[PDB]
Order: sequence, then C-alpha cells, then structure tokens
Amino acid sequence: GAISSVLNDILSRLDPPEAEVQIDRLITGRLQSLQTYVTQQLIRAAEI
Amino acid sequence: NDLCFTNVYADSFVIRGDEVRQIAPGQTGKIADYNYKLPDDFTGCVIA
Repeated sequence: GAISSVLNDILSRLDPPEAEVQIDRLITGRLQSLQTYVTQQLIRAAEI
Repeated sequence: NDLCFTNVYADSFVIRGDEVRQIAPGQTGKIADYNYKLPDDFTGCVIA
C-alpha cells in the first residue's frame, strides 16, 4: 500500500510527516513477511 | 484540565490572516522553513 517499494525513494519526494506513515506501512509489511518466514522455518525445523 | 505537565511554554507571534492553518506539524512553507517551525512530533494546542 505504500507509494513505492524503495525506501530511499519514499524518503525523498515526500515530506517527513507523511514519509513517516509511508515508511511505517512498509515496515509493517516487511515485518509481517519476516515473521511468516521465521514461523515457517520453525515448522520445517521441527519436522527436520 | 485533568493532567499536570512538567512545564508550559507560551510562544506569541503575529502572521497574516492566512497560513494560520499552515502553522502546524508539517505543511512546508515560507513560515515553516524560514520562521517559527512546529515539530512533526507536537503535543501542544495552537490558538488563533
């Protein structure tokens, strides 16, 4: 849902007050992806 | 009127009839970037 997938591109072209919310949306998405990855890795580690 | 604060700072200045809405966190402009600037992390009330 962010404007772009490039963190520096979001940093530029955007004033900091709304760059904060854009970066926050991107951080939430990437953190969810990392959590899903580590949970799947835990399942696979239990099986292994 | 239900909370205490460590200290209270009252800043007084005069601008045009316009840009009083511009005096706020963000909202880049001449007054924001060259005059009294309000931080994007603000916890005070502006009175006009």
